[PDB]
Amino acid sequence: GKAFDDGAFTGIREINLSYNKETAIGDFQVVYDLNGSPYVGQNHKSFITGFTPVKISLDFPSEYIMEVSGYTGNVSGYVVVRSLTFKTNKKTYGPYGVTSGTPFNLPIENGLIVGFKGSIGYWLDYFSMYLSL
Amino acid sequence: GKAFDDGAFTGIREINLSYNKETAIGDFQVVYDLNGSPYVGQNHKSFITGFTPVKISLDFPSEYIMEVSGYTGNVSGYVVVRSLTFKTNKKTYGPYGVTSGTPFNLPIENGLIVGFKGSIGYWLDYFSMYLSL
Amino acid sequence: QSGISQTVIVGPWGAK
Amino acid sequence: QSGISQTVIVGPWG
Ligand SMILES: CO[C@@H]1O[C@H](CO)[C@H](O)[C@H](O[C@@H]2O[C@H](CO)[C@@H](O)[C@H](O)[C@H]2NC(C)=O)[C@H]1O
Repeated sequence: GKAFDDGAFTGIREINLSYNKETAIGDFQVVYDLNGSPYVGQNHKSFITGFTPVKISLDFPSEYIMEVSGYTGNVSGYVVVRSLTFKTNKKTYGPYGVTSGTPFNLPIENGLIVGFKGSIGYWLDYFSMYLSL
Repeated sequence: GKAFDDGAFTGIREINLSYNKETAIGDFQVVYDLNGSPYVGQNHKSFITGFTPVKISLDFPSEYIMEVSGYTGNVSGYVVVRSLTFKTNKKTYGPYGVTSGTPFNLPIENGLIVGFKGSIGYWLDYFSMYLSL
Repeated sequence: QSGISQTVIVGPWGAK
Repeated sequence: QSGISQTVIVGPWG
């Protein structure tokens, strides 16, 4: 896939992603906070199209992500993130995708996700999270 | 289980844990680094005996944990940490315990585990890790 | 702030 | 050192 890395910002305002119940997570774009103003992240797009887009709009700054989880599984020969769920202090967003495979999660007791990096080919191959106080 | 919380330090020099090949993780203790001196964390003891001790002595500072992984699952009807694996830039310690149930994993691309907290009854019930640059 | 220093903490894994 | 600020990064998952 194509590797991406947004780097680190002040916080997260919105998450735009897309998925397909036939397959996996496809695209990913984050609207960050950068010192109390919106910074529109790069839009990381699958090599293919067909996904259903979802906008998670968080009530920033009072709402923030406390856990990210998901499932990874084989889709037509690619091992990919098939499902994501974002749990905030306010509510749960997802699951988006297919909830089948090996689970993963990052729960956070103290600290903020302040960025994402990863790789997207046909689907979201994998991703990492910058964390900060 | 009884709660423990070592707090945060400069680094990790050694981990002393015990485990049982039919059950779960039992005792857990850390020798941290604090500003250059070994800081001998309290031994967090299982309420039961019969475990196998292991000493993971790291070549601190050049050697450090890059991933902590494991499995959580039922033992005697409690969800517990049934196994742990510590992977450093120099090698892999484990799995210790029983590799069954739901896997979990924290790989680190940047930063260090500088503390543990959690809870031990008959077995390690849960744990968290403090991260720092 | 208080005078107590703060650290990122991830977890817990295990019993909820 | 570099003039590039650092930050904790965890993962990847996938
Ligand atoms: C001492 O027997 C029991 O050992 C188990 C597994 O190690 C566990 O720690 C028990 O503690 C209870 O654990 C539950 C989590 O599975 C938790 O919900 C309870 O609040 C804990 N209760 C007490 C009194 O520790 C432990 O009792």
